[PDB]
Amino acid sequence: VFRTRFTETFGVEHPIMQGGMQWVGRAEMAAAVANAGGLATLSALTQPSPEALAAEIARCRELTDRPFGVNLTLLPTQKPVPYAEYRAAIIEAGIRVVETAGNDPGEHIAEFRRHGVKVIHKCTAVRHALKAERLGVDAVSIDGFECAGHPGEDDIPGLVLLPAAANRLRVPIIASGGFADGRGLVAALALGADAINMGTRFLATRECPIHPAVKAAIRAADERSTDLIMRSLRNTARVARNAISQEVLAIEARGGAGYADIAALVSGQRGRQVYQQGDTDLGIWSAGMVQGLIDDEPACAELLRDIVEQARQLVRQRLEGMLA
Ligand SMILES: Cc1cc2nc3c(=O)[nH]c(=O)nc-3n(C[C@H](O)[C@H](O)[C@H](O)COP(=O)(O)O)c2cc1C
Repeated sequence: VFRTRFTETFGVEHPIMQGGMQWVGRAEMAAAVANAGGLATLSALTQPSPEALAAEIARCRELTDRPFGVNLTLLPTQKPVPYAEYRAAIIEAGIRVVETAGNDPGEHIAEFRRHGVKVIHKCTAVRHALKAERLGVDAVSIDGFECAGHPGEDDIPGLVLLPAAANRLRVPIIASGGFADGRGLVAALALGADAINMGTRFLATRECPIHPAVKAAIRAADERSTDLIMRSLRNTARVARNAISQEVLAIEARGGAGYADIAALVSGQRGRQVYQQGDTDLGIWSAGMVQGLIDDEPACAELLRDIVEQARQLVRQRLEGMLA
């Protein structure tokens, strides 16, 4: 339906991407998005070891014959993280595209390029995207203030950040954060982007391998139900509002709050159970404010189909109509 710099550069049918999703980005999710015509990703760090990632990549290929990428998120944890070995695993497996995210991606980006692996780098500010462009990325994913996950500390929504980035970048641009339907796609394209990336919208799909109660919570939540935790630590993260996030905010509000004071609460182990058990209060889990626009649970195939079909109709019906 839509042909853009994104679809041509990455060889996918639709200008829609399913980026990094810790715990969630498993074979089932990626295959579904890949089979749906979009650019999918397996979460590298969701797999406990490089070897596990190799096994997951093979498992995903059993569910889809279409190409898919891998997300390599650069966690700030000072704990043993064999990124190099993970990269090696991703490369050896023949992955053609990788989505990097986090701080100082230089080292990894360069390596992937040396082996013919295209790199999409997700960043939260124009200055970061430029630095990445100078590093040689194939595309930049501009993540706005609306996004689930880490939006950085500038607090600039996509409506402004996107055109500000388009004003300076040359490589393809992927709008990320706050998108869920065709209206968002057109808006993103009009603002200078060539595709949209979504996370929360994919949680609310049939194939997303998470407990049904989590999918139900996204559907019930309005746009005002997310919290920004760890702002006082300059490690801001937008997560689903729950007893846990509210607690960490109370701790930060008290003053003199260190990571060790909340570590147990923001535990990834504790957060991974939300998805497997369905206990939305067990721990911290990522969700964007765009949840307020979501209230259904389609199969990925129809979702992507409907988004581009909705977008096309907005152009030829609504927009062209106003010009007629
Ligand atoms: C459950 C969940 C887990 C996520 N995990 C990661 C991750 O590990 N690394 C990363 O770079 N982004 C991660 N993200 C962010 C998404 O890739 C994307 O940038 C963001 O969801 C866009 O905002 P949206 O939720 O409004 O679509 C996650 C998002 C969700 C909803």
